[PDB]
Amino acid sequence: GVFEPTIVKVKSLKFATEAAITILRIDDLIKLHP
Amino acid sequence: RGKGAYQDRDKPAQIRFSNISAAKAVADAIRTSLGPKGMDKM
Amino acid sequence: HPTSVISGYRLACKEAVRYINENLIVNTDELGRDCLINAAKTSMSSKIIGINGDF
Ligand SMILES: Nc1ncnc2c1ncn2[C@@H]1O[C@H](COP(=O)(O)OP(=O)(O)O)[C@@H](O)[C@H]1O
Ligand SMILES: [Mg+2]
Repeated sequence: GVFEPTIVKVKSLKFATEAAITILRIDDLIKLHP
Repeated sequence: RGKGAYQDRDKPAQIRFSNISAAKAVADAIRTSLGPKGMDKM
Repeated sequence: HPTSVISGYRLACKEAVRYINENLIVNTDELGRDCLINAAKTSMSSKIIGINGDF
């Protein structure tokens, strides 16, 4: 009886992958003084 | 003629080189964002 | 290259979604109402209403 809605895992994967791609595309960072 | 028209200032040349250096630095900066294998900047 | 890692991650996400949707899903129609109670209890496990999930 350990059930989870499919949408949970599916959306978890999709969102995690998009976030990982977004962060994994950064190869430089310019932090400007306020 | 011989000697030649002598440049007195050398500050114009310094300005030219400073501008060229700044421009090349900006290019070198955004040179890895070019192309399909190019990456993003934050 | 990060592009290749990204391509592979995108492919793996697509295929994981497909594999779930094709092989790892259970229809709640086959299970009735106790399926809803079990899903609620599963979500409530790990919370301060865990053991009392039964209710
Ligand atoms: N799939 C590809 N394979 C090889 N070269 C590409 C591909 N896509 C774009 N390019 C080349 O990459 C260059 C840079 O494009 P881009 O990164 O958008 O910078 P810009 O916006 O300054 O053109 C372009 O000159 C193009 O010729
Ligand atoms: Mg939960």
